[PDB]
Amino acid sequence: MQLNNRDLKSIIDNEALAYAMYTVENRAIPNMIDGFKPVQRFVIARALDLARGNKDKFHKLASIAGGVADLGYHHGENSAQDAGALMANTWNNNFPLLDGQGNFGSRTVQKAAASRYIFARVSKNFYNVYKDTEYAPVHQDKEHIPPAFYLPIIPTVLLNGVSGIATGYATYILPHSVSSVKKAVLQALQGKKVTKPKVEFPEFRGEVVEIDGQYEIRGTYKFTSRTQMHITEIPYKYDRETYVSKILDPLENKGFITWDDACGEHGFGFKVKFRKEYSLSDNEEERHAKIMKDFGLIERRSQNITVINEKGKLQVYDNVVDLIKDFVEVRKTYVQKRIDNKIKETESAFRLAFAKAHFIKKVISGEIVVQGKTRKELTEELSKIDMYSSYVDKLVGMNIFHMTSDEAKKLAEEAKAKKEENEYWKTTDVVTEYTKDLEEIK
Amino acid sequence: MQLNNRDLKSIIDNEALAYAMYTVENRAIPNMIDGFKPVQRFVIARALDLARGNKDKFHKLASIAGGVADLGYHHGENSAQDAGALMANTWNNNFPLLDGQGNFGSRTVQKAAASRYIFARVSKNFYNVYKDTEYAPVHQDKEHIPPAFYLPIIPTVLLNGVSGIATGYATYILPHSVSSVKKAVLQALQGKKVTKPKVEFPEFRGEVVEIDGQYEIRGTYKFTSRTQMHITEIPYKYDRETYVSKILDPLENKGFITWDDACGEHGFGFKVKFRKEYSLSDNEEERHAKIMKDFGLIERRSQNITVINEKGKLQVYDNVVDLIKDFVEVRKTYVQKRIDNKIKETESAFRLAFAKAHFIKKVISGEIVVQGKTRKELTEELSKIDMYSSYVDKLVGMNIFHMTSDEAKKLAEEAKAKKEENEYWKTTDVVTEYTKDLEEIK
Amino acid sequence: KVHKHIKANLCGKDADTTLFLTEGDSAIGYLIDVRDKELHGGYPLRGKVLNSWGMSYADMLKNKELFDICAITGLVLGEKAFEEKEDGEWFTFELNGDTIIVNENDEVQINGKWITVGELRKNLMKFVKIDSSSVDMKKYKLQNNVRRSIKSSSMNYANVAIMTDADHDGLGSIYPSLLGFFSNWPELFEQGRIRFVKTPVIIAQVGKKQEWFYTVAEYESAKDALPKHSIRYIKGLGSLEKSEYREMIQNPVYDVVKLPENWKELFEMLMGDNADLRKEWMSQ
Amino acid sequence: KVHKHIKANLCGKDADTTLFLTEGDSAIGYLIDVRDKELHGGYPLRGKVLNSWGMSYADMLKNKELFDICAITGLVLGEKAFEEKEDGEWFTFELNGDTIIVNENDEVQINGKWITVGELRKNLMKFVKIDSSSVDMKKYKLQNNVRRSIKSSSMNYANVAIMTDADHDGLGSIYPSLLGFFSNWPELFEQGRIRFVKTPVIIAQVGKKQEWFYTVAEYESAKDALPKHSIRYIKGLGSLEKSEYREMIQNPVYDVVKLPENWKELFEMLMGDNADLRKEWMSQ
DNA sequence: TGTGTGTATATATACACATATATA
DNA sequence: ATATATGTGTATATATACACACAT
Ligand SMILES: [Mg+2]
Ligand SMILES: [Mg+2]
Ligand SMILES: [Mg+2]
Repeated sequence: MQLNNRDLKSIIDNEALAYAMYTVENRAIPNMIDGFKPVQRFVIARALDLARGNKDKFHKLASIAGGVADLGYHHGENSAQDAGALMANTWNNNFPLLDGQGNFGSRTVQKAAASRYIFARVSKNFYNVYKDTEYAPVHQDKEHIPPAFYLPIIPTVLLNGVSGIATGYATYILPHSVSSVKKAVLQALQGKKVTKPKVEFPEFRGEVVEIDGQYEIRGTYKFTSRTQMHITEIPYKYDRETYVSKILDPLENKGFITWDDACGEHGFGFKVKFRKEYSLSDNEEERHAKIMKDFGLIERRSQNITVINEKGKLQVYDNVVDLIKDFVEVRKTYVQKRIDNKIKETESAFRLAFAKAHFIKKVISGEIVVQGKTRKELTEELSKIDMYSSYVDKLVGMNIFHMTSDEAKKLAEEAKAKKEENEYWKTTDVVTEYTKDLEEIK
Repeated sequence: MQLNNRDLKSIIDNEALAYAMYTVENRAIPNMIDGFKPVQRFVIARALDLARGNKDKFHKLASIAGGVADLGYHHGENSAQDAGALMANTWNNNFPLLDGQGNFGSRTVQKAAASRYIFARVSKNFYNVYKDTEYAPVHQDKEHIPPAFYLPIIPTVLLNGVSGIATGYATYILPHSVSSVKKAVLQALQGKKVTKPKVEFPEFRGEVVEIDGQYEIRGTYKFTSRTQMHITEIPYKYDRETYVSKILDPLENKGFITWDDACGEHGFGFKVKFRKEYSLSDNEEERHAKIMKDFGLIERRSQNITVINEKGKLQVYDNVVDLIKDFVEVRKTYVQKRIDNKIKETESAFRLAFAKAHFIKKVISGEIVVQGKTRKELTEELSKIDMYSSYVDKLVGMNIFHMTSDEAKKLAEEAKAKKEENEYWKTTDVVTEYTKDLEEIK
Repeated sequence: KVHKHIKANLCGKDADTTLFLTEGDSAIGYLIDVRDKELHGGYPLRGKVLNSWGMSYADMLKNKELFDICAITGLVLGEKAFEEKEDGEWFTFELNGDTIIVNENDEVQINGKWITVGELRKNLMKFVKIDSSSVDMKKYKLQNNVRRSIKSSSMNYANVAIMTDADHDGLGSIYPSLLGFFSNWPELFEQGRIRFVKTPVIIAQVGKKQEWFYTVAEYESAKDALPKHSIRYIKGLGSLEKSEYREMIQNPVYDVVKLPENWKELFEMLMGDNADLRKEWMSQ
Repeated sequence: KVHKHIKANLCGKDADTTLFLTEGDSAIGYLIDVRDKELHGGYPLRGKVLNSWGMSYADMLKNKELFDICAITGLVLGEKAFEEKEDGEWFTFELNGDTIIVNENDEVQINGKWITVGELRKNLMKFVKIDSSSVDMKKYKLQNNVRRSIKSSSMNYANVAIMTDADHDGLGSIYPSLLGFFSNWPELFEQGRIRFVKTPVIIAQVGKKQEWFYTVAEYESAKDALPKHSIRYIKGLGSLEKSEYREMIQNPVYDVVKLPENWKELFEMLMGDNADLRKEWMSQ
């Protein structure tokens, strides 16, 4: 018994605040640079761990989850499964970061199969766009093995469309076409006026327009005759079930329309026959308005661009193009850090290779007689306190097929190649490297 | 469009027969030697795979059962999680093959926590009994990554107690004490009258009385002064919920008994007081019989020993001693297989070490010169001479630091001790090695 | 009007409609996009089907899946599923070099399509009128391509294609359990209306060619004959790609189930409450 | 008569009975083995608790684990949880060097135990009689170690100690929600009857000894101050603990909840329709 | 006649969070 | 002036098969 007195103000200010802010920074509000919520980041990190051995192998979605627990995801594996199932689709993602094998859901029915059937792997889009994985920032807590955020070439957050919800805050970003985002990023790189990205929903054949900052998503319908119509498209928010049970069951029950189903390969294709109980005024504008209103082919959504900046704090943007003019700037510094790290690594590798070649030449020339001496003193001997004394243990561990002349010149060739690579890395700029990495995205 | 007429007789004789044989062999009935249903051996194979690096590391039950489909499991991972939760505890396991931290249930609450919480790892009992994992049979299917069946030393199927139901057949084997199963295996090994083993239940403090095949597991009671009594142990069948709601609840709303709960850390403690409306009398025998019958303190279990033999076929035994004799006969051959494989491996390693010693002795002095050579000519020279060709990898696996001192003595000592080890493997027989291994179980 | 029913546009109409009975919601999602949109249905069951053998209809119509199968297809227990036309003049013709005896109101299965006797008569095909007393009924009932035309039906649909997974459970505990449930209407089997969609259990591709093995036993008989391959054992119907699903739906391999003379004892052996029959049957 | 309830032996009688509301069966499995069989109850909730601010006392009893709590603890909405003893003679004494003014029928919290005024008087403790008009009620109300004796009551358990998963969800989303629910009786947080059974969230095994961190915030204040710690993060309240459960139940660290003057404002800000107040709250 | 055991098949529920549309 | 849906999280829970021996 350790009875202590606690006040409600201290409980709310400490424990309730800790959860409420944790929900903001972890449960939702995807990172601006990453484009991932933490659960999706863990899922993709585990998928990369699995694909390390072979990137073309499909792994069970149950295998992608479950193992996320050791990486630092202490929030139950069902959420990880569900978040990994929402990333491997193509109807939901305009730029998927996981490839799938099985019934991952379609636009008609927006639910994936159970985790026991469908397989997932890291798609070619992730390898094409996401670079500098090894140079990603390290998370503050040691149990968070995945980095703070990956480093995509383009802001994947405005690519697939996020909808996060938190205590006090929420986010909603509409999908944008990959080509337009790439063009905007390139313009921001070169430092000119940047065109706003164009909203494009995946597997959607319709019209999306800008009206006073809103975004009206419209389907398409045509009249095959006086009384027959063909719903060629429906707004993106609708499934086959929540569209039928919301617009066509009430209309059929009221005895206004008689609808057939044609939701084939061409998305949704409902065919509607009108009765005399439905108004069919010959006015074109009025008829179009009535059809769009009763059939729910018009859906209005407004972006709530709330993200997490590079400093791990909530930030709210207003313009659609305001992540780009900041993501590009931070990614430039990160590419500069990559360049410096590569320069240091290449210099170290070239020095090691040159020292290796020099030691090989000295040992094949009889300067260092290996026979007739103990390993410890030989390490303490002329192999130490000399130009290659820093890599004495590495040289000592050399294998056999290097005294031979077959590889004696090969080591010198590799040292020269490393020096050339270091010279290349020194003779480069961050703008050129970033604009070269952008050409990979076709 | 194909319309092939199929007779129902063919359907039943092929699909239904395949399913029934699958349930009997590869789903429910346990292996005679291993004692595992083929979902428990998958879990143990995966746990061993996870235990390669850190033996003592605890893995989440969603990580063990997760990713067992790559080992060949063709079913849902929830069944694997449930199977791994049952064998990772101590309340019903007389020989725990999985060690776990967390709430794996107890005798009072016979239900482990949700798999998101409880961790598990292979226990020291598995490493103590399950030997020669690499010499275990290879399953016919290439996808079956685990062996056809692991190779224990004592019959595990009799220790923990296995109950399974399949199509047309079913099994029920009571738990048997390890101390007596080891004695029975020792008698079978030496060859003598095999004493029948004693049925011992885990964490059970009562009396198991066998009359003829039937078992008569009883409980305990103690009259405090004249009417208040302390039920110190209930049979192994009952939970705490389905003992209260089964006996103690349909005894209080009948004007018969009033009870209190005292299920302490030792076990069950249902302290009971009797009211006036009771058929109790002075006679001790009828008192005891009525108390044991009314409170269900006697449970009866009859073994139905159905196991899959070493050939993969169903086999029904009449007593446990027959199972022990057959198991020791099967394991005696695998001990000899271990002897032969160890003999071959040791001979090959001895030849490799001798070739390495000869190389070190003949290159340090300067007979086999590698200076001013290439890979092809050196390999051809070493292959043309005898006793070097079969292990040309020794040429390149020596490394530079092995062209020194303080290693030729070491390598020669290794080669010499390899001769002693081979002689050790060339003299021991099955009986003595088996007895020596059995002497390490306690 | 059940919840998870993918209604065909000619359900309650006289047409060659089909109802697909997958055993889960994960097996149905890709079916929506690949139906005929006119003659194709769909309803997900829930795992292992209740053992329908031996219970009264009152308890039979208590499980949700059996009740929904009854509601969808229109089959009601204890009453037949369709009446046949009255027997009339018998006509015999030679189809593909084989003598075939039919009535004037029969259906002929030609190239996967059922054609009326009147249509064949209108197709300038020779017909031989034969007295009813001089007609071999045994040979008439042995022709799988000949079936009588129905006067009237209530089965909303015209075909019930049991399309379950090809795992051992799917083919052993669920397929010949829906078979036992539908055995309550033997007319469905007599008319060749109960079919099983052959779903591959193993799609082993070699080089750039994909091979489909519909049973594990089929795979084990060709494991050592095919070249090097990567076996893709699909556990359930929801693990198939959209391309393979559409190919196997639009180019189906059905298995029209017909019952023998001793089907009752065969179903009692596998479903009845007597483990000795299963014991004897399995050890042979 | 709750199926999921672990009734205490002295529940409903006059003792220091305690309820131990968890948030799942997985967290209550070890309670029965380790709890005080005499005075310790338990009812596991079902995940997150319904937001119960501003709702009438007719939709509050629609959530299962808010009507069940009322059934167990015997509390009913809209009625006082108990009637206090009538005011009588007031007495003052020097307790541990502190002057404390009480009345002849209160209870004093000494060393984790509640002792009656009469018992203290019988224990050779000096008591000073003071006229009621000369007693400072403001001073008396501020004393957290003195509580009025209950004349009559229905609360089956005279303790509602809440214990939940120590993670963020169970500490900042379930604890304050249950606090807001129990605030419907703004007298439980007046005698120290609502407690929090503190539970480790992170366990370290530095050396051979075991060190407990109750909150992740506490852990991230000496993380770079411990030698060779290999933490075992605890998400389940009673599902990652084996013998730590017995230690933390038999030697519990309670935390009684005391409402400040403006508790309604705090509960509306944290649990209220206006989300702008929260945005103003987490921004500072 | 009837729960009851353990591996399989498949499915499903309440609760929170906010904010911008549709409806009332 | 309400209803609602979006996506991580909190927990649980459901129907069904199979057999054999207690327990009715
Ligand atoms: Mg399925
Ligand atoms: Mg818990
Ligand atoms: Mg919790």
